[PDB]
Amino acid sequence: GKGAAKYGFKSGVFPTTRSILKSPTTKQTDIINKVKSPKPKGVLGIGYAKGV
Amino acid sequence: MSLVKLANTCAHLQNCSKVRVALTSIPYTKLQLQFAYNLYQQGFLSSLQKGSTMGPDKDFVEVTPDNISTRRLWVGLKYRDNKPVLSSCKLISKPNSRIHLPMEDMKKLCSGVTIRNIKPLQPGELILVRAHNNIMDINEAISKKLDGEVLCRVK
Amino acid sequence: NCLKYSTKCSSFHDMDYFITKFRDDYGITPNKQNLTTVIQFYSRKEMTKQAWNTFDTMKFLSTKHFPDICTYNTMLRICEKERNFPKALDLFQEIQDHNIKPTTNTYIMMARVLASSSSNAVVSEGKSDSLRLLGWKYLHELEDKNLYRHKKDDLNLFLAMMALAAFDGDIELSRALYYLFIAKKYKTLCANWKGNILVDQDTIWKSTLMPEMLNYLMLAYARFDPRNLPVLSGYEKGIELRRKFLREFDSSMRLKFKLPFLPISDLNSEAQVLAESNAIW
Amino acid sequence: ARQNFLGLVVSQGKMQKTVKVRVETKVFNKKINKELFHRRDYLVHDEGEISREGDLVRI
Amino acid sequence: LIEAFRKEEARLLHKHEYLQKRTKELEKAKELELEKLNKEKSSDLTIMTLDKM
Repeated sequence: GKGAAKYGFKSGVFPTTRSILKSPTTKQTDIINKVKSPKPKGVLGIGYAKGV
Repeated sequence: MSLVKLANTCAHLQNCSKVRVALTSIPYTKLQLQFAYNLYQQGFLSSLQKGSTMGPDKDFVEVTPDNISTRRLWVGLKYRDNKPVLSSCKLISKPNSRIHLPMEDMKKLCSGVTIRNIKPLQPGELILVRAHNNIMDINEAISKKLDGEVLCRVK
Repeated sequence: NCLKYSTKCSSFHDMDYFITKFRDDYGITPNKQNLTTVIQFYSRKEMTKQAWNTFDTMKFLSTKHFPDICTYNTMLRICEKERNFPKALDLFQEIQDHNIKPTTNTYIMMARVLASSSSNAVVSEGKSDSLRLLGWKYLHELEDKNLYRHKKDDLNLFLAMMALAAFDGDIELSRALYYLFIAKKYKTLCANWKGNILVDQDTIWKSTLMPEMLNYLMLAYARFDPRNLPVLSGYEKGIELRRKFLREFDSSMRLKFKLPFLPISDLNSEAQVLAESNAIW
Repeated sequence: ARQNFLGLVVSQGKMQKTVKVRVETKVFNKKINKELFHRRDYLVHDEGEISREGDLVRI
Repeated sequence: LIEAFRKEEARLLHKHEYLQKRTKELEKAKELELEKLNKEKSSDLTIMTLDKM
């Protein structure tokens, strides 16, 4: 009963709604640009360095 | 930015209020100067002055590394209706436990809701917050939509 | 002197130019007097926040730069413009705390601040009558001791009194003070006029009729309420002061130049108030 | 993205192509009511064996 | 199925546009406070103040 306060006081659960499109579409320019953008270099980034 | 020094300053101001001295001196640093200015704007302090360890500056003195060790900020305390205007000065975010609140939690704290065991803001009280190395009152930090470290209580 | 004239003409560009010129080319930064003149500049431009910041710096920089009674009187004037009486009382208490000796201007400024604050319930925080009484008390405190007088202060004093009379709706006191001021001013100017009295009537009368005094008298008329009891009546000192002013007004009327005040000590009805407002206007 | 942790090398040369990296993370403990650092050591691949003890790296 | 796919794609693009509008409006809101502040600091007597210190 307590935890329901987080979820709008609704008791019970619905199954998680499924996404019709599992992967992003090619018309989403922003997602492609973020994907294609140069990866941040170094440790605050996400990728292996040039020499390593 | 030493919270230890802010705690020491708070205790010093409380002790000065107890013995009812009209003037007192605190360390001359950016954090202490901003904190004293915020107290003065609210009317808790009578006057701010820059001076040496011996007293206020008779003539304007530029601050340099040569004399930084001997610089002090002299604050004039207020005692009205046989009561100290600045009675109690305490810390919320302590060195052992530092409390950084997002803006919505800061509003909740101002709105009578206890957040992270901090007593809610009282009517005639002032809570100071640090955001981006700037000291302000909680109301301003909420109006600026700035998440910040909740430092001290002055009632 | 440069900043003084620049304030008198209220030219921001001249103030800025003179300050920048002195700093850059002569190595002179404003002292206590120049900073006070800058505060008066900010007051003239209705720039209260900048004036308060300059006052804070005056305290901050050094003891030589620390404000004295003149700067505190300027801040009291700023509070009067703001109608901010808690700050006025706080500044008076600070003046006492820092051992600065008040002056006549200080008491007159405090009385005027309280009179202005007592205009409405909203600005006075519902304490209008008490604020007017406190202003009268400040005037009495001035009466007690000589302090340092200034040639203009006397004029200011009377304005303060009329303010306390005007915001109280004290039509009897307002009428008496207005008649006293107009009579004394015309008598003094006629006594000390090089030109012949008859020819220069226009100039003398123009100088006599101060617009602010008329404005205060009309304000006293506008705040008329028959059930109102003057705040100054409660005190024994206040009632004696009222008796003195009213007696002098009556005696002067009984005793050239004439004003259209009705031959009655006080107005007890609305029609007479309208008649006197039209007559004086 | 692939999980990324900033760390300090605390052991190297003990094993072939493997190092120990000291990862600190921010956690909130309710019983204390405090944000404190929680520490762990990960066994990490070092191909080329470039990293040395005391170096500051990712894993 | 065709209708569902096409409407889903249009819905995603519409959310992207909505977020663009939101962010742009916030940036012009920052421009607004830029306009407001210069009014206050157009009153520069170029003396040094304590709040500026």
